[PDB]
Amino acid sequence: ELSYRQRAMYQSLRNQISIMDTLMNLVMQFRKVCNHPDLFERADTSSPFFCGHFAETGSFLREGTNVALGYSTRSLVEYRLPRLIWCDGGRLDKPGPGNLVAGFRSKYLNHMMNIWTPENIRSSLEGIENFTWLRFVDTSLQEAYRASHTDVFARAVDLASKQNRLGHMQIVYDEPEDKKWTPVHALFQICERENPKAVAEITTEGVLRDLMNIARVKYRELGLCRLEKAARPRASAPPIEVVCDSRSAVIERENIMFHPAMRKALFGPTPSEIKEASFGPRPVTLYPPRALLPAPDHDKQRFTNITVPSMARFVTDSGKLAKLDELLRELKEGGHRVLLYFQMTRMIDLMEEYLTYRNYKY
Amino acid sequence: GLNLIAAHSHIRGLGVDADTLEPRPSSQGLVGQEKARKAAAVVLEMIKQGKIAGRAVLIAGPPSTGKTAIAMGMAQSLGQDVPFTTLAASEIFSLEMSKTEALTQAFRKSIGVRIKEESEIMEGEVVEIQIDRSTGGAKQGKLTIKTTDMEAIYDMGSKMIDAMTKERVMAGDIISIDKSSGKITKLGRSYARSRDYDAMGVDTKFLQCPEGELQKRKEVVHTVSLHEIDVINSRTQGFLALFSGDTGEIRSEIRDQINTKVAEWKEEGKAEIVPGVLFIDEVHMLDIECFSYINRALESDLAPIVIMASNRGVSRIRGTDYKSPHGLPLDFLDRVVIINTHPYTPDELRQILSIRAQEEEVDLTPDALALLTKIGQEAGLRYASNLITTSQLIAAKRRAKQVGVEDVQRSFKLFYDPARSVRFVQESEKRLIGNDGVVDFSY
Amino acid sequence: LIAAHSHIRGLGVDADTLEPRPSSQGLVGQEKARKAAAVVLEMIKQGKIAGRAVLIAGPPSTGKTAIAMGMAQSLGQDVPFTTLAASEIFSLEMSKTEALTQAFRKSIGVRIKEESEIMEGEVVEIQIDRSVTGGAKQGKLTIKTTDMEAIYDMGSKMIDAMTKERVMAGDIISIDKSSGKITKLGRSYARSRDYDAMGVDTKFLQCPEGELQKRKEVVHTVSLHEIDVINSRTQGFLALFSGDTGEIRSEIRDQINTKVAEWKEEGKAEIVPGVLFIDEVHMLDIECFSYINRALESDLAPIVIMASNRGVSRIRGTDYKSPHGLPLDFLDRVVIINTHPYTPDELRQILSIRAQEEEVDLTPDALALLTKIGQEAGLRYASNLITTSQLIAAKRRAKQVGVEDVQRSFKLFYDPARSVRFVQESEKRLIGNDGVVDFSY
Amino acid sequence: KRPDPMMIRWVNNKMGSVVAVPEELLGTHAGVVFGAGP
Amino acid sequence: HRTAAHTHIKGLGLNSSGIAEKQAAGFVGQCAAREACGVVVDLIKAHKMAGRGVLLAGGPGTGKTALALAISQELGTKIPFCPITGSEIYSTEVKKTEVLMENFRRAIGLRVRETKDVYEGEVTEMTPEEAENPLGGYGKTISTLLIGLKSARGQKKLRLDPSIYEAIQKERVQVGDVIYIETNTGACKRVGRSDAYATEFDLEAEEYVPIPKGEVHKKKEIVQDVTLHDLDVANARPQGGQDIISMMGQLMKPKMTEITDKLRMEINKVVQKYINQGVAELIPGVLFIDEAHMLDIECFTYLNKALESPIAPIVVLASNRGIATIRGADDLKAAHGIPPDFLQRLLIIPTHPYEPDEIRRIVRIRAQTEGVQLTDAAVDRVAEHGVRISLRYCLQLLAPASILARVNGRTQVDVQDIAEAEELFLDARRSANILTSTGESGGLHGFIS
Amino acid sequence: GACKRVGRSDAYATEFDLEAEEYVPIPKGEVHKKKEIVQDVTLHDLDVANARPQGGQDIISMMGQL
Amino acid sequence: EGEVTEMTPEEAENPLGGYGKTISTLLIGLKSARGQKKLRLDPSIYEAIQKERVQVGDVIYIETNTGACKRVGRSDAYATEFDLEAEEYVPIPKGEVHKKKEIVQDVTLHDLDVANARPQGGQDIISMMGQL
Ligand SMILES: Nc1ncnc2c1ncn2[C@@H]1O[C@H](COP(=O)(O)OP(=O)(O)O)[C@@H](O)[C@H]1O
Ligand SMILES: Nc1ncnc2c1ncn2[C@@H]1O[C@H](COP(=O)(O)OP(=O)(O)O)[C@@H](O)[C@H]1O
Ligand SMILES: Nc1ncnc2c1ncn2[C@@H]1O[C@H](COP(=O)(O)OP(=O)(O)O)[C@@H](O)[C@H]1O
Repeated sequence: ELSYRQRAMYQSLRNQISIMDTLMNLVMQFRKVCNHPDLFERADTSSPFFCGHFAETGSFLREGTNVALGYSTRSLVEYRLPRLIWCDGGRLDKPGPGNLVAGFRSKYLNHMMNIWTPENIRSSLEGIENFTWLRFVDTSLQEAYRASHTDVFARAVDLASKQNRLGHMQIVYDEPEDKKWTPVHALFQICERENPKAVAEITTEGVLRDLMNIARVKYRELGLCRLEKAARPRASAPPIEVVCDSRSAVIERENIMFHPAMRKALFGPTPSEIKEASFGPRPVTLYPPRALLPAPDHDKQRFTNITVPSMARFVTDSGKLAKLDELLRELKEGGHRVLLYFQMTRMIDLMEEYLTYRNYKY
Repeated sequence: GLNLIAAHSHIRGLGVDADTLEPRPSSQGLVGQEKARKAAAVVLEMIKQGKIAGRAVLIAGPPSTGKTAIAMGMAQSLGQDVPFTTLAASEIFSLEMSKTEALTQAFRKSIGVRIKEESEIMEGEVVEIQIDRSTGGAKQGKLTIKTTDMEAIYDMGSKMIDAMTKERVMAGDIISIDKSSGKITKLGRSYARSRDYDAMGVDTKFLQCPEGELQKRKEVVHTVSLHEIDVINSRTQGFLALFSGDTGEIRSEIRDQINTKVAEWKEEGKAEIVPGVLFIDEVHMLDIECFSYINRALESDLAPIVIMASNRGVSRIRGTDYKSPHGLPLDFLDRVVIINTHPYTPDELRQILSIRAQEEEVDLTPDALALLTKIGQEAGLRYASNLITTSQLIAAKRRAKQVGVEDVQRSFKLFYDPARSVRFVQESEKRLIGNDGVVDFSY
Repeated sequence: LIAAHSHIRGLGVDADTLEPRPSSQGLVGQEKARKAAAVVLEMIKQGKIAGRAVLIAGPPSTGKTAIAMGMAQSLGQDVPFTTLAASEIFSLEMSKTEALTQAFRKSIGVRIKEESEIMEGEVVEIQIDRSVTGGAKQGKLTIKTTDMEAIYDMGSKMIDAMTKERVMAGDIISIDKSSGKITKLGRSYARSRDYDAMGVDTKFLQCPEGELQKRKEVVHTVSLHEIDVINSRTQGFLALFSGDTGEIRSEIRDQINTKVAEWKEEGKAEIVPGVLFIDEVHMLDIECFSYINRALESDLAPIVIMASNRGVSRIRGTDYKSPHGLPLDFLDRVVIINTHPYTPDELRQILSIRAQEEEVDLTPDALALLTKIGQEAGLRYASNLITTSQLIAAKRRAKQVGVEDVQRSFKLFYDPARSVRFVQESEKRLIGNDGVVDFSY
Repeated sequence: KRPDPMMIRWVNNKMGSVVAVPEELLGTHAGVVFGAGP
Repeated sequence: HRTAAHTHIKGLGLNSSGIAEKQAAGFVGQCAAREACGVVVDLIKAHKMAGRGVLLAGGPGTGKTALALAISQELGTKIPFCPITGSEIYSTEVKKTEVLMENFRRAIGLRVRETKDVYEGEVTEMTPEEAENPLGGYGKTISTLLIGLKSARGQKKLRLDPSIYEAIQKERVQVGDVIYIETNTGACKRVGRSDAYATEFDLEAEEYVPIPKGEVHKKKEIVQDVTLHDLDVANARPQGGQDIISMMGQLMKPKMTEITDKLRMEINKVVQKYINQGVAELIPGVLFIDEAHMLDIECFTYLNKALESPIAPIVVLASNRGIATIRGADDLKAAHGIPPDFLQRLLIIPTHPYEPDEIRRIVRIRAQTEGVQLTDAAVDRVAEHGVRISLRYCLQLLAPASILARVNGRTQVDVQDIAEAEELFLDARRSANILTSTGESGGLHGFIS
Repeated sequence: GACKRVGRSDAYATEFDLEAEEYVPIPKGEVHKKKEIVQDVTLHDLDVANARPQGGQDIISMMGQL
Repeated sequence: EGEVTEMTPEEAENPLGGYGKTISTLLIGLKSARGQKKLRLDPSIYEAIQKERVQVGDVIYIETNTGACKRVGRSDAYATEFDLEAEEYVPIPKGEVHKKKEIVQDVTLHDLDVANARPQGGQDIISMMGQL
């Protein structure tokens, strides 16, 4: 019986009969799909529909051996703004001629009249005044000022450069005579200084450690990290872009949409930095200490929707081949390794690929 | 093309004499409603002159009397030169933002800022590019480009070499360059080089070489609504929210800054203001909190004209437990003028059915048109227009060339009109689920 | 621990004739309902029928949950048995419809078969190269059986696992090359003494034998809901456990339904239909019922078992009353199984079963009195007095629960009827439906 | 053959464990722990 | 294999003349409704009219849902059939009129030819080159990667853009891997190790794959089926580029958003260009709103705008209600539970209750479909319940009775097995009598009211 | 402390024949200008500015959602 | 546990070819308030010492289930080494130098729910944005 892939092809062929009730070529390609659907249209590495502009190659012969692959991917939705709006002060936050408000307001609201600047905090640092708690939350006036002004991504990178030392104190400062010692400048950091997690990392039988890992252990045990993706998005697009005929707009596109510091954080140190960090006479810290991009949940699909055909599908995509595989895996007890005959030459080549997948000798 | 035949596709305009605003008995797809079409013509004059801010007009009439038709006529007679915003009142009930936010945004979409900017643009067929990469690339390069009238070589700066290599420019490509910013758009491929394009499949189209000057000062006219400026200024890529729609409740101090900035641009002559129109269909679906907002949003120099349509009689205002004409509170109806649309006479029904039959591809015998006109009087204009499509499909299945009375009669038998369907539920009352939830499944 | 239905260990029916035994597997009486339930197990186990909604109806107690819980015990581990309380469908994360869709799809299993290779051997050598100040890692593992030795390259992921596991020479380890899990099993010889902090001593093992590699078939069962979650995301598969899944788009589920059919025809997957048990279904509202009407019509619908206590009762989100609290166009799709109140000879048997499960030794007189209390006050109340009387008897160091201990329990703890009387006899001192109360003596 | 200038090697066997350090890393900060800093 | 309520419905069972055969394609009767549903099928296949509505009006169990499923089979798998209940419109994430538009645009299909322009090969060499950023604060950055790709037929060295190198970093590529680089997206896929390195002695289950045949550089032609909703969504929450927004968009929780009409009108223009280029064809389809009485006055008001759209699908509504209160409009009652205003837009196909002999014939079709054998006495007995109680009820007995029969070893269902099924499995009305009779008394054994 | 690149001076406009660059005339006025500006804010502007990083400080805001 | 009194490599008796040094043991002296001990550690602990930047006089612990170490801080015995240093100084551990004891952990099952549904320790950008 035909596989579902064969069945779909065979159906699309009998749709042609609606014109005709070329039949010789039709019956010949009916014979092809009944041999294997890869004789008709071979399965290949595939991806969602891409809804975007790109620069395609016009000539293969003139391309040569050395070529630069620029990043041409661009949205077809193409939002066009005059530079009066997008560049020349129609954006309120960006200072310039014809935006005299923005430069003033930037300085005064973020520095002068900003409660988080160290000169302002230091006036309120005492008594029942509003920054009185700062003495005990394990952060400096400089760090308080940084956390108020950097965004949650930038703060998260800075948080990579930190150590769970209050959790280590729980391991060490343990006896009654240690009196649960805590740095007084970290006094209010209560839940960090005491929680079960740090202790469970250290015990010789990881009972409380395992109990906290159940969800991720179960996930991997089910093989859901390795199972084939049963669905994907049918279309995919790059972000919409402003089209504005200014050089500043082009510069700004690179600064935001291809943001260097975010990218550097995600992908980590460069090879020269690893050398300079490693051969120096003294240690040196790196902007991110490591690549901060997460590990992908799917071990094979990772961060892309590209899918690659497999030999498992190849066998099952022809009903004959699936049936033949079942009987060959017992005729192996008799031999007859090449007692096979074909009406089509390319079918013999496909059978070499199948046999080599089975590692069956000719 | 993509645009299929919809209910209103036959409406091309208002059908009104531009000199006197006298409506013609039929033109541009509108039949009858002459007093209503005259009033809608007076409103277009107000919209196009821009002088008056925040008038609200209500189109009041029974169902299927051309209230939307007249609204489509106005949109078509303003054309693309004016912001026209079409709001179903059901849309204001966002979960992303409050109702009044959604009403502010709708008002702000309906005022345009018109801005004129020149660019030099260079357009022609590429005769040649050479690039020397040494080996880091982009060290130097030369572009030869032509029109039918001129040819030139350009020495290229290194970032133009990056633009060229990014867009894979090759000999024969017809390109345009916005040289104020250096984006390349590949307008096409020259036919004269078709053999060079060995990788392009046979479906590939080819252009003729461009013509005239290689460089032109093209002038572009942009219209951007006040809402777009607001959303741009809301976050680092706020303009993306004009598409994904996840604008929060944009803070009102942002809008007030923008209102000041735009008045500055008007006095400097850097920009022009283009007041549009907001159309609110089924305005009776707004609630009492919306109406009290709209009251005061109208009283502003940056208010569009608003146009509203209602089918409702004396009906309960939403968000309250009392009834008012059109379903709208009298506090609001005080600031509104009403245009009323009447039912059609049979000769108007005949014409509307004819126009609908010519917009669709339907050859209709005179007796079928007479029969459909009788059905229109008795079942309503919408039902008869729906029967046109049906009868065509029935005629086609029996291979007939014209829709005959025979085909209309199949349609009338197969598809019930509203009144026949009401009788059906009354006779089938025990078998249908009543308002008490009771039903009997037995024979 | 002992719970309300811990004694229920099956449905108590003859597997051949489906005849309910009067007592079996902890179930007593209800024979018509238990026979009807035994037939529904056949529909489930055969799997051919999709989307049959069965309503267990009856007054409170009478074992509607007990029968449904007996079925779960009869299906065993492989079949899904999703239990919903209808109150779980109301959510702030997702619509009721989405909450129902997820629960329906939780009830369909997908039994994937995969083949894996595991290594096992004695580690003879381990070598790891580490970059200074960087992530770059490489290494080689020399591993042995009594009959093979080979040197395997290790990637960075292996080196992380190897050091997490503290793999050392002489350890017996196994490695599943598919999952990449490493497990230690013991040591071929003592832990070497020269180094300190070398960790806890392991089991001894003799060296593994035969080939290093072997192939092993492994079977995993996942619901269609798990597949939905995994495929609606690039990242965040923690949502499978955390909730937080959002309203998964329907075009994703369309794709999954096709692929699962394709996986079935290929022999990659076996679909295993189970049941959704909705308890107290009268808590659903009119929109939920309108969704369920058509969710049942899919060929991927599970069999849906429902329970209701309600008489003619108001439908939620609705002005009007209906039997069971369920709407009639919903009940048209539903067969009803009726449970009945118990005979005193049945109560005596049920209470005896509860006493055995709770390990309580009733005297025959205590059982007689508890049976009489069971008629007057209900089976649940009399079952609560079993545990209480056990405690009271123990405090006086009695060997067995006597009538005196049951009488004292009855004295201490009010029957749901006596409490209603107590409420009536103090209407002024309890707070009324209009909030008035008097605190003065 | 010469080892990778940047990689320190740990190796463990029946005799126990050793670490070996490239001479390119002695005289760096990485050498200090091995008693061979700048 | 699994049998559901509608597994016997295979089509409308019409002649080429468009007349219903009295029993065909799984149907019995409904002939006038099947003929009207035939004309709806032909309206859809004509793909010329936008925004026409159809109401299937008729009591519960009269085959309204069967007919809609038959339309879907007459149309076949090329055309979008988008079935929903009115209960699905009430998203917590987005406004109810948003899920109306999403489902309207799922009902419009597009077939498009796509050129994948791609590079393939075994990675022979790979070498980064760096920028010395002086004062960015993020340190150095890689300025390009040079990579050597080898296929069976030829070889290239590619100087990749940094954003394409980031794609290779995400894909964990190493020398000797076989990779795929789609220049459309700039995405990279690692296909495997080259078969030249095929060895057992690696702990990880590597994909050893043969060297790519043909040239390193290829163009692939692929025909894709998408809906307008897939394009809308792709462009609302972009994930296809190698920019930072696309990258982080793959890490954040999936989330529906109230896609604006600006995006929809922009995507119409995009699709119109694919049509004018000849790479696409429009396949407008049908949205089936089952349980349409569960919509509300805001939904119906929105359909009056939405159905005016010049690319709106065909909308089929089913309702089972007589004169009923419109939801969200508690003062307004109308036939079908549909506002009078919106009812004027629809063509109403009434469906009618079955005769005793039609019910008997449905029992046989359904028995054949579930694969169960009945005696004629059995078929008559079941048909009696279809007349006396309900069609749905009598069809539910076939599966129980087959098991009860098999339990006695008889392979054919006879009257004794239906007689037992009647008593094990009550209908709604026998159960409602138990409620009312017992409800004479309260106390312990009353039903809770 | 604000600054803006207006463009490249068009005295350099013929460095190349094509470059992706925006050539502008040299400013014809005085190179230094002193202006009295009366600036208005509100207490709410101060609230907003102190509650959260604003504008170009908060680039990740471009992702929307949370 | 202790302050690190000493760190001292031992060369191996069979050094590897082509390598400048081969280390067979890494001795660490640990001092607590109650004793002094020479830990003859496995050489692989060099990794933690470099990454944790362990100095003589820093307070550390070494856990036997991993063999790694963690730095608690610099001992306050050195708080006068400089007029200004960016160190928090921490007391010397007041336990034994070797702490082996049973520990009793009390958790609710809700704590296990949250510890699984909201894992706390994640090193990636999304975890770190999460916890902020
Ligand atoms: N005067 C008219 N001329 C031409 N077409 C009309 C006229 N009035 C109504 N129609 C058409 O008849 C249908 C019903 O009128 P419409 O304006 O949609 O109803 P309503 O007034 O309820 O909004 C529409 O397709 C509309 O285009
Ligand atoms: N027939 C029975 N056999 C055994 N135990 C029963 C039976 N009926 C009820 N029980 C037990 O008595 C208690 C009440 O029954 P339950 O099933 O909870 O009633 P409901 O129908 O209200 O859910 C449960 O602990 C249950 O185990
Ligand atoms: N004419 C018919 N021929 C065969 N089966 C039918 C027919 N009409 C209805 N059915 C079947 O009877 C059941 C009830 O029909 P259904 O379409 O669900 O009613 P409703 O109008 O409530 O949707 C379904 O199983 C359906 O397949």
